[PDB]
Amino acid sequence: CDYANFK
Amino acid sequence: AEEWYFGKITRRESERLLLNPENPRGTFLVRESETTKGAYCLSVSDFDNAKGLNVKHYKIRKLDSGGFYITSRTQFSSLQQLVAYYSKHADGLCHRLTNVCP
Repeated sequence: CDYANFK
Repeated sequence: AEEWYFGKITRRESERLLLNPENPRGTFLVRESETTKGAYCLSVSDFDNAKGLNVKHYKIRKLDSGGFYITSRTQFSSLQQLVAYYSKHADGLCHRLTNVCP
C-alpha cells in the first residue's frame, strides 16, 4: 500500500 | 553485513518485525524490491497517540547522476551515508533512526 514522504 | 539490511524481505514481514512493542521508536531496516536490484525502501517503526505503534515506509529514490535520497532536498552518495545521517538527525522524519531491527 503506502509510501510515507516528508518535506 | 550491514546489521540493518534485510534484503528482499516483504513489506508485510517487515511490518511484523518492526511492530514488536519492545522495539523503540525509530527501529528500522532497509529492504530491496523483490524484482528490481538496487531499488530500496527504508522501513521504520514509530509511535504517536493517533496511530499508536505503526510502520512508515520510505522509497529510497535514486538520482540519474547517482545518489540516494528519501526526500529530494537531502542527497546522499550511498545507502550507508543516508542511514548514518538519519540515525543522527530526524531532519523531517518523525524520529531519528535508532535500533537496527532485531
